[PDB]
Amino acid sequence: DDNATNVKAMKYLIEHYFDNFKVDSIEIIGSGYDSVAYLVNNEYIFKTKFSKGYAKEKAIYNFLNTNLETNVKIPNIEYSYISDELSILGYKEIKGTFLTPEIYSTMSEEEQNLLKRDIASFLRQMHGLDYTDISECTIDNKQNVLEEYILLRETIYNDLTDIEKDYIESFMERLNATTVFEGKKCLCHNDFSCNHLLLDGNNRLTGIIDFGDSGIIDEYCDFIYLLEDSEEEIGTNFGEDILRMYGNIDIEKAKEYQDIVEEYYPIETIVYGIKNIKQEFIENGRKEIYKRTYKD
Ligand SMILES: Nc1nc2c(ncn2[C@@H]2O[C@H](COP(=O)(O)OP(=O)(O)NP(=O)(O)O)[C@@H](O)[C@H]2O)c(=O)[nH]1
Ligand SMILES: NC[C@H]1O[C@H](O[C@H]2[C@H](O[C@@H]3O[C@H](CO)[C@@H](O)[C@H]3O)[C@@H](O)[C@H](N)C[C@@H]2N)[C@H](N)[C@@H](O)[C@@H]1O
Ligand SMILES: [Cl-]
Ligand SMILES: [Mg+2]
Ligand SMILES: [Mg+2]
Repeated sequence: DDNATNVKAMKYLIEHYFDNFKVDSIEIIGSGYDSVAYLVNNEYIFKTKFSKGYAKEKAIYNFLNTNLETNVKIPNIEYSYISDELSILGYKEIKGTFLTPEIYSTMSEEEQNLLKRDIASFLRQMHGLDYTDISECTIDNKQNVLEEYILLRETIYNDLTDIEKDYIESFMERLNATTVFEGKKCLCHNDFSCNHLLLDGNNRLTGIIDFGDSGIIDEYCDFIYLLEDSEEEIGTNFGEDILRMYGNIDIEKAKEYQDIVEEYYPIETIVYGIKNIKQEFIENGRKEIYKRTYKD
């Protein structure tokens, strides 16, 4: 019994904290580096974490369920337990199939267009919300990076190689010269990748999950994965078309914003390692810097 034990513990905690909730079945459906999500009674999702723990995400679902006008479904929190050492959010599973590159490639041109229009429409509607009632949830990525650079300088920066230092400094120089943080701010999903997008039986967008990183931030943020060229995402043209449908936005700046975030990735990974005292992340990030430096 490996997998069997985690599930038992979480079944115990769910029943203990949610007085009249009976767990008849429970399985792991996903996990991050510091969280685990479970499917319970083939009906409920329970996102859990042993903290930095789930209060903001819940506030955002509550704000969005009150204010969004859309047929696209999002989580609606029925159960929550939030404490310093433990957080749990429960909601009814949104039913559907996650969008993937393989699926997209089987769709007709028209089906692809309609999906793109759906996404644009959802983003336009969310970005247009008056965010006053969630004003607390502001995120300044540039300032966050500066603070993370300071933490590097205070911890391991001096032990890095010249090549690692150069990569970091060359990123900081670019950050200082860019104008992409100076545009429209709005409420963004802020992790808007196709593993969070659900399709219904006609390949239309039916739901969106994981607003855990959402906040008032640069409008460009919600396009960075839609613009990404990788195995996990659909491709740059997909993001471009969505941008054109969404309208009133500088595409070249959206791409610059995406490229800068991408350049930061290995540094983000290093910083996560430092803050969470996980050496393997520090090592992975540094190695990634070498791989990027040597790519022709
Ligand atoms: N079909 C379906 N799957 C969901 C739903 N909610 C969660 N999941 C599944 O559970 C996984 C984990 O959920 P998610 O919100 O993305 O959280 P996380 O990124 O792992 N954790 P965190 O946001 O704390 O870093 C998703 O990849 C998906 O497999 C839902 O409503 N419907
Ligand atoms: N799983 C490996 C992939 O990681 C990154 O992309 C994923 C992404 O990871 C972030 O990407 C940023 C750098 O672009 C960072 O902030 C990451 O945290 C994740 O947050 C999204 N929900 C899904 C994205 N596909 C990379 N962009 C991509 O090139 C790479 O293939
Ligand atoms: Cl290391
Ligand atoms: Mg997720
Ligand atoms: Mg998340």
